[PDB]
Amino acid sequence: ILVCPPLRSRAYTPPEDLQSRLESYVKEVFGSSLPSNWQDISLEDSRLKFNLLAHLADDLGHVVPNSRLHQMCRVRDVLDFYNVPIQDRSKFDELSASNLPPNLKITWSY
Amino acid sequence: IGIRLTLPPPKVVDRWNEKRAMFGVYDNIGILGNFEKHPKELIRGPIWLRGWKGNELQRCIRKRKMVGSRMFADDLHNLNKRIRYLYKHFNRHGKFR
Amino acid sequence: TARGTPSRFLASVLHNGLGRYVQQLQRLSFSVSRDGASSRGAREFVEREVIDFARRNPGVVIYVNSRPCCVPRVVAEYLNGAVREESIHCKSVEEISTLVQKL
Amino acid sequence: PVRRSEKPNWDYHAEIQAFGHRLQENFSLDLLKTAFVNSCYIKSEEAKRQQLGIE
Amino acid sequence: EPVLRKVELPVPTHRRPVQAWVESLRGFEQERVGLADLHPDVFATAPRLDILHQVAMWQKNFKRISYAKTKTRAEVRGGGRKPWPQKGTGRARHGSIRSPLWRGGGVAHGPRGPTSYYYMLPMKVRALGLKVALTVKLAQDDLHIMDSLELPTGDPQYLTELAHYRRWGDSVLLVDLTHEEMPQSIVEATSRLKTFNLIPAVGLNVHSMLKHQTLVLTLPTVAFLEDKLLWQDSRYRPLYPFSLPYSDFP
Ligand SMILES: [Mg+2]
Ligand SMILES: [Mg+2]
Ligand SMILES: [Mg+2]
Ligand SMILES: [Mg+2]
Repeated sequence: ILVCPPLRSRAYTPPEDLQSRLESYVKEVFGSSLPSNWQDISLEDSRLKFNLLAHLADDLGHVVPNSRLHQMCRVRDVLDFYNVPIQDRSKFDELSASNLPPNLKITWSY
Repeated sequence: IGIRLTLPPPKVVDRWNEKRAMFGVYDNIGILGNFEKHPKELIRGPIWLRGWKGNELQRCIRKRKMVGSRMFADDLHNLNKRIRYLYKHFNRHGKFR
Repeated sequence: TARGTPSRFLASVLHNGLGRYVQQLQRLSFSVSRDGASSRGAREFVEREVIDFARRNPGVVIYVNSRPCCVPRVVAEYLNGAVREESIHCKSVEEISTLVQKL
Repeated sequence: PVRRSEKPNWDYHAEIQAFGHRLQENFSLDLLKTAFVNSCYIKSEEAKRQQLGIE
Repeated sequence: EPVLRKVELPVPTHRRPVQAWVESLRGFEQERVGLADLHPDVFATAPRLDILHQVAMWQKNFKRISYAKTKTRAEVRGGGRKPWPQKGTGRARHGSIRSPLWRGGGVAHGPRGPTSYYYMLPMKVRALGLKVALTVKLAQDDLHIMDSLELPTGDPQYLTELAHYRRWGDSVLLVDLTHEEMPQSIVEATSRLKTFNLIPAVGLNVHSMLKHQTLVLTLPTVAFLEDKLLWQDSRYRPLYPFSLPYSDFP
């Protein structure tokens, strides 16, 4: 009745208006003012930490793991974390995609 | 000639057995069960060695102490002779005295 | 023992040093395992140093098969038909690099 | 004994390029392929195709 | 609404607590339903693979009893008499058949009786091993915390699909509390699966946590584990076993 949603890739790439999107979601969650440093407000309050991170995950498809979730005390930490971009291609496929010399061939039994 | 000329039949092992998957469960039962039970009470085996390690002479002495009254006659004779021999060996023979 | 083993005289293959020196190594074929603790040195050798080796000498054809194996191997084939097979089982990356350079 | 082309590790284009590179010469690739083709090979291939009925 | 879980136990002055997502099994995509924090002393201790190996080897070896046994040169049938007297013929000296030098003789240094391998590590060491394994599971993105294990359908293929979609792994150890509040849905779903193992909190152990790829606890299980593992620190000498009253000890 709710069988088999398709799987999602782990590959991520940050957009170009990422700064503006983080700004907008920070205001929409906080309701506070900008004046000095919007990139320096803390997240000891787990409620707005949850809302900010869950909205970011819903928007961008990338969710902070628990090990990194421990060490996010400032919104600039999540700003740095969202400039990681990682790829979900197999090591085998990246070995192929690299600029292989014409005298090096790779076969596969998997 | 000593080697087999053929390969022995392939021995498959089910690592996700009931026993293999549940191994270790209810260990630490005293630590996180308010010490109502000791892990040594999860041990199954002979009556004279449950929660007890012991030597070989110690094992023989303990077996004759705890269960040596309902043993078979030849088995008990063997145990007595083994205890005698082990006493002599561990008390009179060897290096390091 | 010399009396219990064959012998030969010092020689070249096709008068190598007379005109142009030619690389006598023709092919290197690597059997390395996706999973398996014994193919870890070979795995990192393929990750890092196989590409640079191929770029360094282009007269050698290098194949990497990447098949399940308990013993990773390298097979060296030479212009005079000689075939040599070596075990890179549980060897460090430096060991494998020294081995392939020697080959 | 069998041909080296009939054995597992074989890529003909890579072999041709490595051959050309090893003697320190700059061959035309197509010209080298042409030099390595032989007439009897062509006759055997056309005989095989005509006996299998495949164009 | 969001579910936020704090730490009841006193976190020390430094060492701010660690965080983790709270998920659910009701929805197929119901991730990030809440947010929990975890005591640093339990979920962020030193790696301590030394202690992991110690506790794992103890779990393997303390309950083992080996029933292998041989017969010595006194328990083998016959052999009382001396064959072919000492000095006459040109044969080697022998005082008995059934000696270890003979075919069919006794074994000189074979296994003896049922042997036990019983020993106990200190309970502080074992609790440290438990904390260490939980810390490793959290640090390697192998720990998941749920509000409750509940399935709308209650069939094994649903749970397998959920694990595959959430990219947990192949072997999942689910932990609940008291073995009696385990819901019928997860009980029925897991009783058929092979690599999905449902255990109560009392049964959590280093060997099972290492054997299973992922660990899936609940919030009450997290609180229970935190309390039980923290009690080992800041505790007195025994002075008698802890199965006796000990006024503040339940
Ligand atoms: Mg006798
Ligand atoms: Mg004689
Ligand atoms: Mg005698
Ligand atoms: Mg015998």
